[PDB]
Amino acid sequence: AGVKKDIEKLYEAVPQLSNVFKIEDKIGEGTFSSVYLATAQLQVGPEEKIALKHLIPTSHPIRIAAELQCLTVAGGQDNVMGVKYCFRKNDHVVIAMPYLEHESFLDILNSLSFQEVREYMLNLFKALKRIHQFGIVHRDVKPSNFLYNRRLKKYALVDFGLAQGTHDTKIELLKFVQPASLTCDCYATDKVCSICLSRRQQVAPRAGTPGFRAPEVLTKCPNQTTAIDMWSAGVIFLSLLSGRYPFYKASDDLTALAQIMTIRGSRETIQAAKTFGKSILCSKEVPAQDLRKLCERLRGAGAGGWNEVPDEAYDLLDKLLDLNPASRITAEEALLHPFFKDMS
Amino acid sequence: GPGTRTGRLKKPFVKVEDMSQLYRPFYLQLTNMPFINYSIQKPCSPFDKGYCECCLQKYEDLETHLLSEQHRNFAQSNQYQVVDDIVSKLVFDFVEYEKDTP
Ligand SMILES: O=c1[nH]c([C@@H]2CCCN2)nc2c1oc1ccc(Cl)cc12
Ligand SMILES: [Cl-]
Ligand SMILES: [Zn+2]
Ligand SMILES: [Zn+2]
Repeated sequence: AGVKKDIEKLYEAVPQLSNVFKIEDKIGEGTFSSVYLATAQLQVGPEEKIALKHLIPTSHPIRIAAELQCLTVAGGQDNVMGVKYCFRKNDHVVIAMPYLEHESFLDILNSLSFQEVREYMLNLFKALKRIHQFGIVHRDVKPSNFLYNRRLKKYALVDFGLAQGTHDTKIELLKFVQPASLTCDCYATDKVCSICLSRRQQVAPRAGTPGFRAPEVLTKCPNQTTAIDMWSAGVIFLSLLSGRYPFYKASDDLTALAQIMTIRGSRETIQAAKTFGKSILCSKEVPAQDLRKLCERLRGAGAGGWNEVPDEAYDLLDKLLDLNPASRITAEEALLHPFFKDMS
Repeated sequence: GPGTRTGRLKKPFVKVEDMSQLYRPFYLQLTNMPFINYSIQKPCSPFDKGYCECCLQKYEDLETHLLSEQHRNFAQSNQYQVVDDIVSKLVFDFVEYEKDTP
């Protein structure tokens, strides 16, 4: 009923859709868009299912166009979603893309073989390698933005609506998307004083989703790279290996950081953060967990190839969840990792 | 204490500060810090109004903002030329029906 009214208002907002698509259901929603399943007829092909993405009408034109440019320039290959057409009336923009029938990550998580986990990660890295080659930092890598069809072995990374460009990005439009402080003696202690409390706040990029943000995002590092997407891929992999999703459950950035420190260790996180300009102080030290023991204890070692997960899986996970973004594995490197033996 | 903005953080806490000491630290104080719960059944986690970019304006209610003079002006402006220029390169390949006449 609510979806029914949403659909009616979508045809009203972009009337050309009424003469092309039968809008059937809402299939996804985020902060910046809603996605609908529709049917259409092709001029020179069969009937096709189509995903219609309605962008929030507060989106700046440059942000809308940059998303389209990601889809046209980088998409349509290597497990990256492409674009068929786009319809605009005033501030209402609808992107039409091929529909891929896809699994619920939560529903299939504990009904996946270990080999299907390998194939899923391989195909995620193909998509990330592709977008990173164009200097796209996706920022919102997570299962709901990585469509997976198990039976067809088809995959699609979606949603460039939060992307940022690297300094040398090939997506031109991403380059254009939107009381002096004193030192004090509280530094690296549990103290507060009027000097440090009265400083302006640091602003750094953080568009994304709770539980998938890398430590350098959570701690407001101004210089973020494609490595943040590799962290997010590591979080997906952690969910696959542990059987837990969402793995992290945090309503604010520092709670998310505290959860990461319970997994990867406070001393380890503190040491890595110092390399990117951040001092972290914890009141109580928390040890790093062994990744194999953590995942197997959370998943329950059982049938599926899951009684004999190779060391290479947890080694790759350690490299994706590298607390230091400079050393964190890249997508091109991940495809060469021995975890993927017997697949190339 | 609070009156003089001076003291020590009640534990437990996490404190993050830029190393050059140019920005306000940010803090986390919780009654209970995170604990890895292995007993909760999988797939549960082991840890178990907005802004308009066009108008450069915070709003209290989205639908009222979409009706503001500022936003309607923008929505009908030539500011979407950058979008239209990309759309003009795409190929429309769907069947388009005439509007149905009652
Ligand atoms: O950009 C997308 N975002 C999203 C989600 C929903 C809105 C936030 N990201 N889903 C899709 C998106 O593109 C799609 C193309 C086909 C299909 Cl089946 C689904 C999608
Ligand atoms: Cl002290
Ligand atoms: Zn101070
Ligand atoms: Zn506006």
